[PDB]
Amino acid sequence: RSFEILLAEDNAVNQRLAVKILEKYHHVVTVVGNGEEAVEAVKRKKFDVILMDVQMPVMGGFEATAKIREYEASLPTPQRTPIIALTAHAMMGDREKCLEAQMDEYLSKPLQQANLIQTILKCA
Ligand SMILES: [Mg+2]
Repeated sequence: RSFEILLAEDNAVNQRLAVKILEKYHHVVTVVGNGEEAVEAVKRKKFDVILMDVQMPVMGGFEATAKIREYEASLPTPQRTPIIALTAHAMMGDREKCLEAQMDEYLSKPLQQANLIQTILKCA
């Protein structure tokens, strides 16, 4: 049921929307505002699923994902946390690109509740 979610999203407005949805379904959300902070969070705590904005200041979702996969591999007991890409843009082989970038699923913004919750359940 209840999941620990890392949300990386640079836009404050979008952070609040996503948190409202996720908390409505009893999830526990850690919110960060860039890719560097997401990498730092993954080193400190195990999450059930990561929601990762593609375009972010300081460090984007593709770069952060690469670092996360490398770190989680380097562990004595390796782990792999699923990552869902969040993108405003959509529909032209984006999902494959995301999957090539080592992400698991994609969601277009603005986030749709049904899709968000079902994709988390698919992943976690
Ligand atoms: Mg962004």
